[PDB]
Amino acid sequence: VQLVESGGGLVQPGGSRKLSCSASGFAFSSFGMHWVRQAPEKGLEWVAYISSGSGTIYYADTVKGRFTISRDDPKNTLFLQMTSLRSEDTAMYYCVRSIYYYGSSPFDFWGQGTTLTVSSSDIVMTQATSSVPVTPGESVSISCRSSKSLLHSNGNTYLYWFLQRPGQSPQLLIYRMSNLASGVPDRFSGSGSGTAFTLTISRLEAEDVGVYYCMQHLEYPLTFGAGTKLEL
Amino acid sequence: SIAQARKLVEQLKMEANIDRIKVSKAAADLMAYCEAHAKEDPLLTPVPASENPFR
Amino acid sequence: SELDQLRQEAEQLKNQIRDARKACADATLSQITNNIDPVGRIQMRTRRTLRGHLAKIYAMHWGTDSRLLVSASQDGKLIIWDSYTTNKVHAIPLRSSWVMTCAYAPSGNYVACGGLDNICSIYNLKTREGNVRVSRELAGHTGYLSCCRFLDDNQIVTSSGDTTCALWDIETGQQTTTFTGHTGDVMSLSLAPDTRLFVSGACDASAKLWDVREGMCRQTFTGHESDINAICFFPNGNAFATGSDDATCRLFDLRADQELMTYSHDNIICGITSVSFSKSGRLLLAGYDDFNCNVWDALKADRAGVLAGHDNRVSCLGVTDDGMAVATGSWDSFLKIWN
Amino acid sequence: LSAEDKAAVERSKMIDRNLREDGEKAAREVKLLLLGAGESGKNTIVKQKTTGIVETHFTFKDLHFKMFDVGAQRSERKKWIHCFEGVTAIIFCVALSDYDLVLAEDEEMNRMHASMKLFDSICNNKWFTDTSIILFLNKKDLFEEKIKKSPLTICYPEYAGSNTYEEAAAYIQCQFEDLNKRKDTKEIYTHFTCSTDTKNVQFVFDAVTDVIIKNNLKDCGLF
Amino acid sequence: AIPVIITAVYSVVFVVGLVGNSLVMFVIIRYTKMKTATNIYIFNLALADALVTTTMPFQSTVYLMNSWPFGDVLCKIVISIDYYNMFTSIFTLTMMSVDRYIAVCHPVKALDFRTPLKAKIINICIWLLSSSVGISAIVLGGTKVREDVDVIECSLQFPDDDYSWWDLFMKICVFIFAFVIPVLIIIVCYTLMILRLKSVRLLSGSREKDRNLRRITRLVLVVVAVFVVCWTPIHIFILVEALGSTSHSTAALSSYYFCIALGYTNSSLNPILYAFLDENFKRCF
Ligand SMILES: COC(=O)C1=C[C@@]23CCCC[C@H]2[C@@H]2C[C@H]([C@@H]4CCC[C@H](C)N4)[C@](C)(O3)[C@H]12
Repeated sequence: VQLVESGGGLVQPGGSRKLSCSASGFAFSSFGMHWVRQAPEKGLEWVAYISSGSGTIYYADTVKGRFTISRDDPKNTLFLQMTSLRSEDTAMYYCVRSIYYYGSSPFDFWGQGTTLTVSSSDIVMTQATSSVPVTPGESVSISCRSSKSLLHSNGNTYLYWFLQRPGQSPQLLIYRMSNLASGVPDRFSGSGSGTAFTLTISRLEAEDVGVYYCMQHLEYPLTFGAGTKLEL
Repeated sequence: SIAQARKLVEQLKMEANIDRIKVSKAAADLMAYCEAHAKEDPLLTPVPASENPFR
Repeated sequence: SELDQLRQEAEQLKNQIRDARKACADATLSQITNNIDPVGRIQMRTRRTLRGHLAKIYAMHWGTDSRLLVSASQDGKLIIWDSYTTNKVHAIPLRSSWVMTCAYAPSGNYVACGGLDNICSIYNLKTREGNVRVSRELAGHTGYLSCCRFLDDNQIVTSSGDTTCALWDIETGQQTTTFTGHTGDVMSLSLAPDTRLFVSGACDASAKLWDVREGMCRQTFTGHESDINAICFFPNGNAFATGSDDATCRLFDLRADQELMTYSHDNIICGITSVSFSKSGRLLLAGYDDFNCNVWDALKADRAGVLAGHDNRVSCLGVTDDGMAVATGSWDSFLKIWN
Repeated sequence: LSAEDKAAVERSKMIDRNLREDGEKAAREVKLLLLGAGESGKNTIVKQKTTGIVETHFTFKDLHFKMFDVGAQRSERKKWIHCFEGVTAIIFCVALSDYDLVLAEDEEMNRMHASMKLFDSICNNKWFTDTSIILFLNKKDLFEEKIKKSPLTICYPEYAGSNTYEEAAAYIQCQFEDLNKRKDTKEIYTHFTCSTDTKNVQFVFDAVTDVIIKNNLKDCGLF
Repeated sequence: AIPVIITAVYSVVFVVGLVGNSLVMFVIIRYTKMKTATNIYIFNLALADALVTTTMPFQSTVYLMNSWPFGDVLCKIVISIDYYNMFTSIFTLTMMSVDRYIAVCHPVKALDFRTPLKAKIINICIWLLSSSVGISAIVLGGTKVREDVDVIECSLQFPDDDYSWWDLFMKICVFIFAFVIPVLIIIVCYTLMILRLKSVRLLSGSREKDRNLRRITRLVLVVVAVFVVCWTPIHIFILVEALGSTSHSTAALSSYYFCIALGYTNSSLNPILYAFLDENFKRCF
């Protein structure tokens, strides 16, 4: 599974570009694509979404009417077109797969990312703690807070956990209340009810350090949490 | 013709020497299994609105 | 006269086992379970109708989560159903449209589908690559496949139409155990909760006890006068019921190896295509060819209610593993779920 | 409902659309149940490891044909022949150069009486009360040099007819077409063909054309 | 006592039309639904002629009290919807005969032309083509006060023009597009279907097959008769009246009312005949 981004770079203010992703190596026609950017001084933010077969389109409020998303299933490519982009859009964009059925794991795979630089009632997540000093082999439990409840009528909590290693793409870690993704070792545990959310790690390793993030998938847009970096 | 008949007779011969429980006790613990946990059977008694996700 | 002598002593020891079955009994189930409270009218209305098939359905199977059911039909499509919300989770295309068996793995990672092509196809559902693709092409059966129940994630028990059952593997694709002892084509199969014995149903009205580890018959059941079409296994593990093609359902004993009770009426004439229990063990679901099913009081041999509402003949029905509902597939491309 | 449930039902609607568009292809597919005796000449009509149903496909005059051979299946016929409700027509291939040799492997009966039993079993089914037959009586080229040396009466003690081509052929037509218990619902389409003759696919196309006309009179309330 | 029984005939035709087009519509909506390629067609016929079954009290009270105390817009829209439903009944009958001809004589194209999607597209297309005349009835409809006696009638009149050749062209156009092209298509489709179905291997071999062919032929000829010989007096009388100055009459002008009575009976008979002569409906009931 590969999501290789293309294009981008330094752009004049008020100009236009074309962010293309060569999403090959997997069944592109059965996955609802996304678009998540990350400011260099801030965290992750989702900007766009396209469902399978271009059925449903969702946009972020900051880029609605300014960004164009398009896909072509035979060519296995996901596009992102922006016009008159501002300096607020200075970020590095990630392509994300997301498949939706019963028991599926959305936001499973992420792309490497290409930098985009400009020359010169939403459920938000708060994590006050950051730069937590931890020791390898010990147990840590970070926390996450939601603006409203995430327990829907069908009896599950739509909270996503991630892990952004230094100089690496974000990876899906825990994709609901108390379940584990694919490839993640049976060490990261999720719990919590209502609006109070937390993570659980038994014995931290050398590759377990990084910035952790939250996400809700209950309403749109898809804003993230805050920085929860770990230090030795 | 020969080997199949030998296999059949030896199979039903090793079928012969098997201890058999009395059928009254089989019906007795059949009743016990059907009675000991008959309360949690939604097919017998219909589930309320809290249960029964089909609606 | 070696053949005549061996045949006559085989008949003598057959009368020995028949006399053992007769003399081991003391009383029937009627005159000891007729003093309990009868089951009332089981009026179960349909709740979810899983429309979307465009051909007749021969096989359905529930899951351990009791929410996802898979269905095989002659449309060339294997469809997994979210029974809670009436949703198609997957639609697996088939290389052969002629299939009459399907099974959902207890781990939920695999699904079986086989039939007249004499090849068992097992599809890997939850893959890192997002699609459903076949894992192994299990071949080696000379007859038509009829039931493909999953022993576990790595062993599958397939019953074919060449008087043989078989136990297969996944990492190799060979036959670990071949079961022989039937004279008619096997048309049904049912495992056990402890997963050590499984019963079969062949065309010669013979039901056996094939154990899994060493692989031979334990006892023989010949009570029907027509071929046994469907079989199902009691939740306790000491009984099982058979559905034949002569309007009779009947229980048996895993340990007493004797007839217990028959489930027949003067009104019903056509045969049984699908039979299953409830998890309490008192209700016995049974699908007939009169375009309807029925709930049978297993302790009273009384028709507790009808499940009419299917346009064509029901060919497959199974209950949930938590006893929540029964889903009755049929030849009208419909999947009625009753609760 | 949740956004994940909305995407799930959108995926279900897409799956329903895919099912509709590839079940639309099932209308143009004309299915033929090709079956007959072993080495009765059914191989020579399809010339122009599964060990199950032999699958072949061909098209002519803008009509898709699939021939569903069950010659490799030796199980009990009556418990899988009920799968063929939707077959357009039945191809019954029996040769004419089979009246003299009885079985060539065993000794119980003749090939002709085996064909009689097979045709009687397939004609009186509850599942085949309306399916037309495109019965092929092939190998007639080798039949005439085998009818001069041995008469037809060596297997039929009720023939008492002239030993020639036309009389024996007409008796064959009469003895194959009289097994239908309902000729007012199903007319057997007897036909002659050889190994190196012209195409019988025109006759097959005409027969399935008649069956499709019958279906079109059926579904419009005019039958 | 001449108008005593005529109003009773109008009332019983009204109630049997209501009963038939309610029962057929309810059965179609409940049991068979939009499954086949002809159930939607007979649904279109029922939804068309329900308006004709509901205009019976209007026609009856007009014939009874020789006037209309209604207004100026509502009888105009009654005339407009009457033209609309009548034309979309004739066009659906014509295209249903075309569909049957495609089913019989062209089996290679019947599977590609009798899909429910194609049938829905075709009937919606001919409904939108009838919408042109349906809105033209709104454009040029109205009322005109007669000079013989101070009563009025709902008819069509061109607004403030000589337009004698325009009116003649309109009358010959509606006559041609009613009983030239549709009747010609009905006849040359049904007789060619009969000729093809007679000379085919099926339906011409045994006594029962010959009786089936005879029943199909007599059914389609009864349908053709109920169409032609019942609806033809209305159009030929309108053509005779509009060809010249033959528009002055007497108490013998009740032949117009007998013609509209026949046109109101057969509009209710046709879906009843289809439902009670289709044995698929007999299995449905
Ligand atoms: C040349 O054919 C015609 O001009 C027409 C034929 C028909 C009957 C057949 C269907 C079409 C209609 C339209 C409607 C007319 C009347 C006007 C007076 C009021 C009645 C209710 N409807 C009409 C006289 O009758 C006209």
